[PDB]
Amino acid sequence: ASPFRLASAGEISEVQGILRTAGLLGPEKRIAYLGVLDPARGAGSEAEDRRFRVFIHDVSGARPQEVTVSVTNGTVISAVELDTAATGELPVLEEEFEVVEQLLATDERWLKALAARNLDVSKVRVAPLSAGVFEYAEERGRRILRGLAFVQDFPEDSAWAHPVDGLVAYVDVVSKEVTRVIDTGVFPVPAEHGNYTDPELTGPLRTTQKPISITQPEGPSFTVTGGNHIEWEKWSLDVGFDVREGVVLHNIAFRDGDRLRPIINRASIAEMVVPYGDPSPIRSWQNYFDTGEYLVGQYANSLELGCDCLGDITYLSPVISDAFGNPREIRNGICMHEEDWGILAKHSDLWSGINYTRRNRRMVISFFTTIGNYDYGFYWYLYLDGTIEFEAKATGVVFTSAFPEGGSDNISQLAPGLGAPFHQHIFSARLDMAIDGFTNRVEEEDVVRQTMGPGNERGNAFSRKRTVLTRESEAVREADARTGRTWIISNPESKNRLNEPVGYKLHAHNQPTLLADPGSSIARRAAFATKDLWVTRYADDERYPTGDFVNQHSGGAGLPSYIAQDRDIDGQDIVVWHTFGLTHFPRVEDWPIMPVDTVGFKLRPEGFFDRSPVLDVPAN
Amino acid sequence: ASPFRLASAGEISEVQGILRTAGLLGPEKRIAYLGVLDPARGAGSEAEDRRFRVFIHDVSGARPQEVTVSVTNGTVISAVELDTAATGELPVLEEEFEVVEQLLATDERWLKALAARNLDVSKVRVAPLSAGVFEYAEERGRRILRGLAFVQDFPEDSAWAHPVDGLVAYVDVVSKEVTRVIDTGVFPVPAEHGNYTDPELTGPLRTTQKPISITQPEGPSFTVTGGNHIEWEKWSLDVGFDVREGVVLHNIAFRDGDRLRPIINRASIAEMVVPYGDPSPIRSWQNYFDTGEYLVGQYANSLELGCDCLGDITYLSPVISDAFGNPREIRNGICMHEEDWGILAKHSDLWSGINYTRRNRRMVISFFTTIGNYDYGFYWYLYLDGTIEFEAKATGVVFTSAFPEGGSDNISQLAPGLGAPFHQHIFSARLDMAIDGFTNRVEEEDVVRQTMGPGNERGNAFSRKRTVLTRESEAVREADARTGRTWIISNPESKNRLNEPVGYKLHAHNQPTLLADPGSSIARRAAFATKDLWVTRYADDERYPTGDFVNQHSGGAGLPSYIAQDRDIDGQDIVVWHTFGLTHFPRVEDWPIMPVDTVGFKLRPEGFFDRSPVLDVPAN
Ligand SMILES: [Cu+2]
Ligand SMILES: [Cu+2]
Ligand code: NA
Ligand code: NA
Repeated sequence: ASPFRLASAGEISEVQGILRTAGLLGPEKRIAYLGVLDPARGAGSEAEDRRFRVFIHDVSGARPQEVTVSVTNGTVISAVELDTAATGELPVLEEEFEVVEQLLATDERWLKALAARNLDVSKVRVAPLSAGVFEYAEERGRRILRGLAFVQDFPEDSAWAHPVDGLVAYVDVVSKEVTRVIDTGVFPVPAEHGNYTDPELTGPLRTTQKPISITQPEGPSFTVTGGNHIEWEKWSLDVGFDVREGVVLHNIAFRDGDRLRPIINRASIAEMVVPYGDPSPIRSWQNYFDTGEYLVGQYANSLELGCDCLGDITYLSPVISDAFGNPREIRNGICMHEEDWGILAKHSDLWSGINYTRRNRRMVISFFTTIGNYDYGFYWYLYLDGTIEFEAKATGVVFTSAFPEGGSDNISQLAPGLGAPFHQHIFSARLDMAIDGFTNRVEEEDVVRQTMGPGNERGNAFSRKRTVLTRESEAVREADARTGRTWIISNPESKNRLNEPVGYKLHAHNQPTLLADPGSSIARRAAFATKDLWVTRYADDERYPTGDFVNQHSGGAGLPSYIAQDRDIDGQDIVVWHTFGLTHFPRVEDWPIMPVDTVGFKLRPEGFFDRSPVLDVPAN
Repeated sequence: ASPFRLASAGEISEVQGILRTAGLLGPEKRIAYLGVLDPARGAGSEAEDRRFRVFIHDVSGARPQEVTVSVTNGTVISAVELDTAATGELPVLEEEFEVVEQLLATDERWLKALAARNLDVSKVRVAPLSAGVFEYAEERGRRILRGLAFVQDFPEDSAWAHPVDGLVAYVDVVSKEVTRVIDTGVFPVPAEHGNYTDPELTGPLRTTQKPISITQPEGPSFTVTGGNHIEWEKWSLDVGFDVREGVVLHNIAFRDGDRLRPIINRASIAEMVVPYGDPSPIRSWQNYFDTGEYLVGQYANSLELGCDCLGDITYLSPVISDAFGNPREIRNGICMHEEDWGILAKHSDLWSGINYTRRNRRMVISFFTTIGNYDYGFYWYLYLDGTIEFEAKATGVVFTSAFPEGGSDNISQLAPGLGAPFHQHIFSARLDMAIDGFTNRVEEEDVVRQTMGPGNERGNAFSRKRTVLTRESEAVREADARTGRTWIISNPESKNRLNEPVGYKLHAHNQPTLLADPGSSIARRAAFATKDLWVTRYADDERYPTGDFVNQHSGGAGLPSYIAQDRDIDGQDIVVWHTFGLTHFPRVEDWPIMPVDTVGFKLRPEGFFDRSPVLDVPAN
């Protein structure tokens, strides 16, 4: 019944049929992206109309198309031919991964480079990596992947332990031509294995860990209705899933007495980029846009009960499309559970004699994705006290290289002859805000120091200041941890009982933003990552901070183009885009498999409620 | 057996007997501080000599004394007379707090001020607060407390809802004299109650929360021997307790194969200051040194199973002295338990076909203290992967004032006419480091951005720089979040298998430090709080960042005087002092009882191990 329900297998099957009959899905066609469109702005939208947006690739070389389909009415709404040299290439197809290794295996230049290193071509795996946009004029308008090689000594060997440095190849995956093979010199292939399940490396497993049993004898406190509508401890929201963004949260609201109060209309991780900081020509082009180029939702893991998600777990199993339009279910792809979160509030009062303790809890919505060597967990948390938090968990296997004799300023040594180049992992959260409704504004809040003097005779006073961001051209902001900088999203037309506008405060981790030179290709293509906070006026088609077609786009798409419109954002329907990330100098302890590291942000109420919203939590 | 065992009731009774026999503990004497001394440097040393440090107050006005006694030998080792006008007053005694309200109730100036406000003296509670050092010459060498008034409408009423602004009194608690009563004008006493257990305010309690059951069917994975020695998942440490500092961690070491590797010799929160930022003369003197002035261990709560600590809990019940030298047990004052901590490492490899998931856990050691309106939780965490983390949790009732009719730049409004002055909560962690032994050094690590050009033609490279701090005069450092600044504690004489010095990296939260004007009294007394990191050479008598006697002491002691010695810290026995804190602009949601907010720091291994230390964790 709800317009925000997950796509069903039947809907995807109908989309396939509609495309088929319209002549848009022949044997040369591949679906590179398929997803449901959100309803357009309308606080009275009545008619059911489920629309899907489709990116159609052509393996014969014809122009790709963007198509919009109505599954309710069984019609093609629009179909546009795309000029990819202008607006960017389509996302990478899973089937194009195999093509890189297969094409190189018969290329004379590749084979000669392997022969010089005495490597059996049957043991060389090639990581197929996005190309970016650099100096190679012949690549404009062509679909290019670049390949880096790793040796697998046997079928269950971790190939990441054996990078083949000094060698990179470029491949046109449509015409199936190897355009360049670059061999800069022979590096020893690191010989130690990195097989973290080999007992010779692990040693005897510990026998010291006793079990922790987490159960809910009466079942969980949340309800799920309509497939994906959650109600939990005054919170209300819909859990969506998109093959590009992954888990998307819709309609986050809080029941304050009898009123359902909106907080966030749509929350997602709209892009994530992994730029590498090694200036070697073998890797100096390396930048993954995991969301925009690869689509993190299509690589979501099936999560195992008791291992990935522990406790009383409710699963969602989203449905996506494969490259031919068949529905594919991601079994147990989303875990949902509540967990104890320590003390919520506590006071022992000498004068009243009352001792008071309450416990906190959080609702967890999570999924995990695997993109080549890395694995990322995306966690959304809702707390009893109104706090909303996102946390990314990075693990997997670090991307490796040779460690040069004589050392390096841009690569860590992990094992003899084995290096790991410096890199970042930078996320963009897109928060379509709706604090008590759509009339919102953003203020930047800095701590203010005051000088000792008249009105401050003891030199103890300090204060704060708030600056309203009124137009998009002034809404590109940087962090300042030293002045305690935060950003408040308020509704100037909705006041609390003290006659102050209701608000939520965004707390950033204040980690470094993109480190690349401002003139670099990656700074132009990932401009969002150069600043901590952006605010735009809502528009239906401004979905991603990097634009719709990130792969091999020359730069400037997304946020810098949106912001240039310089629209009014003071008491309007606005979108907050928060950049946050990890700067990873790999350590020895990250090898051969990396313990989780985390980054995130959170939002806390700031005069949204008329008093603490957790006075009605029982002692239990 | 162990020299680091908790003090026993018998040891405290023996200290009392030794002091009595020596003529140092007659009827006019009070014990203001008593604690066990750590063994001096020297492995083995004196077989067994348990020594105690005692601060003895004299209620007749004679000079107090600092005394060291050997309980093993039954002897006074030293006893020095203190000149408090020079070196500071002793910590506040619990029995002095009651004196303030009683004395004021019979003072004609106080009664006249309350009569002017139509307040019944029987309903007026007085918060007795530390005095600091300001402009009042008559306070030098006297024990002064300052009192602020709150109305309690009935015996179970929260008096914090009803501050009596415009009024403060100063009391000599030894002479039992009211020195000054200052009345700057009548403010309305806010009338709304703040009774968070009153059903009229809470509304009906939630019935939606279903139970979460956390059990360990086979018991916990850690062992406790000798009363306070912990072994857990390769970690080894001793849990100490001191009436000033609270929980102290000793001898933190990690069992790496067959070798017990030291990491931290002693970890404690050695001071915590709460400065207020309201320039009103009624409160501009207000600064709590909860550790140095009040002694946070003295006010530790008894923690209730299933409410304060949830799961399979092991308790310690530390013993402290009362003011007469009698042992007092704090029943269930320390909770210890292990917690599931989500995913530890995870990877699904396309090439090898191996799917791998491991779960994390942490050991938790915690205690809670209550000092007037505030309640603070102190949490130490040990993780499987070698990470050590501290977290402070702040809750309780915010300190209140009137809210002035025309608004305020230094006070938040919480309720009609009710204000909450801005303040900070700032901690100092003292980490006596022992990374693989006592030969350590500290390096400051910043990210280095590189310009596009020769050797960086694509403008993608970035790097890092490490600067060794070689002498105390250069080891006073500031955070820099924009450059990703961290500090590495390494051992230059102990290398990992890659021939790099082993180390641990300190990750700060990069919150603002002390905001007061540098010329202020509080900036001089809390100089540690003005910088994020200090490094000193170890010395037995350099225990607290504020010195031994903080109460009513001007500047001149503590960290600024220690670092003036300019000692070699490059590969020496060193101590790291880390300042971290919360800047609190109270929100409506903090009233009438504050949901927990948190701050802390963590240390992560940085090439301490030769590879990941959790390869031997089983799948379960
Ligand atoms: Cu990384
Ligand atoms: Cu506070
Ligand atoms: Na909006
Ligand atoms: Na040391």
